[PDB]
Amino acid sequence: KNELVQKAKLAEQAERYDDMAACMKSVTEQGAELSNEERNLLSVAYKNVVGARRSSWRVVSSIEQKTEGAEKKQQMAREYREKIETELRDICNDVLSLLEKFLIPNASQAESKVFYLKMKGDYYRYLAEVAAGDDKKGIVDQSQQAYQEAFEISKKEMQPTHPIRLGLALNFSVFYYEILNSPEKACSLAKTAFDEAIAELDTSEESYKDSTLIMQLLRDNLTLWTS
Amino acid sequence: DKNELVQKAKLAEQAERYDDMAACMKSVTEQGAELSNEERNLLSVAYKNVVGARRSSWRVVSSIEQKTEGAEKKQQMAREYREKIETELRDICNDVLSLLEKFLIPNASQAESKVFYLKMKGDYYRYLAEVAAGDDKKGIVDQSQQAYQEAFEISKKEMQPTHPIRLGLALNFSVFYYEILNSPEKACSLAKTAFDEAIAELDTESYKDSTLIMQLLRDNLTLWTS
Amino acid sequence: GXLDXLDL
Amino acid sequence: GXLDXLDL
Repeated sequence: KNELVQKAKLAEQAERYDDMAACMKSVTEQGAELSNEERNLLSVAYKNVVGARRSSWRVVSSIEQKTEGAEKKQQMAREYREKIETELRDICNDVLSLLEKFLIPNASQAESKVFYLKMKGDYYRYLAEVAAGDDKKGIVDQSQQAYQEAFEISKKEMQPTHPIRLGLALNFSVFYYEILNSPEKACSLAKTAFDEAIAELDTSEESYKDSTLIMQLLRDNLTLWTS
Repeated sequence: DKNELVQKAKLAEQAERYDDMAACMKSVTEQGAELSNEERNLLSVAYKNVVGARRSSWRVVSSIEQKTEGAEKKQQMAREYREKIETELRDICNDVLSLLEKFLIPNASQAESKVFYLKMKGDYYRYLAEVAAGDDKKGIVDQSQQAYQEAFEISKKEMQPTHPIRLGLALNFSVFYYEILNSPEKACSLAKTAFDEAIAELDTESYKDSTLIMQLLRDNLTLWTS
Repeated sequence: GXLDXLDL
Repeated sequence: GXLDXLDL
């Protein structure tokens, strides 16, 4: 039943996000529109699951450039960087599948759709990062596709304060920069969303801190790319 | 060889993949060599993080079981998951034990190292006790006692209290007496003993790296004072 | 989570 | 390396 959820909530509490995500990967596989609670749990789980590997790959990758003494460790560094890359892709695709298969086509709430699509973008963007060879150009535009579809839905049936829309914005704003390498497009979008989210200064309904927490990231991103 | 997995593990640390890191050190031990200081530490860092994760995972799940007990329809799934971790830790503990009891203490050439790996026995068996259910614990507790005491004989009147490995033993054996044997009186004894002797020592990374160990003893002594 | 559930 | 090596 929701025995898995319970396992997940424990796996979350246990920081055993690997299990957690598998639990929710199954809840998804159950073929139901996960409750915003469940939703959040699935994300939380996979957030750390993909996050673990990104932050792994990231350090290895940078150490790939900073090889022990000479460039002889390159072989090992790479070999292992690839060992991570393998895993990361599995997790990404796994998430991506869930999105293609269950999440996106099940999500009834417009807000939810944005979220999953953002995941799509997010997780596709996680591929681009690793996507050396000739794959990127396509995969980056496959991430873009996903982010844009999300943006379309966000700027439609989502108020400018909505943390998901802002969550999308930031996630998509970082995409244009880090991935597409087009600050011009990146900075604007970020501004746009944040700039648009400012007018709503809630003189008495808002999204409290969650929404504001993003603005700070947004502007803190904006100011980084500013330089 | 051994180095062919000393770089990889070093990178696994870098990449926070201690499960890999541990698995590299296992092979480095399986190489058949008295581990270096670099290579020993790594094994610890690796496995300490592996067990640590489980131990800290178990602690929170066990803690969650403090909502419904051995016989319930709400804290029955916790115990079953806690048991899954119990298993995981056991396997990881036994693995470290297999490495330690097979060729970790007998291969060790140095004297100061003997203490160390035995301190692991006193650590890793203690971990087992925490999770050791039923009546089996009793013996497993003795395992840690026989170990952490055995390492105390090699570290006692053998290395200066200044030694961080002798003091690290103090910490862990004390926390064994307190946390496992629940014998605070004896725990505080050992602690004072170590700390006291450690005061009458003089050392010019022993400056800080051996000072924090002491600071914990004092903290524990204080905790167990109240 | 704010950014944890949004993955930022 | 110094605290985690010796496990507290």
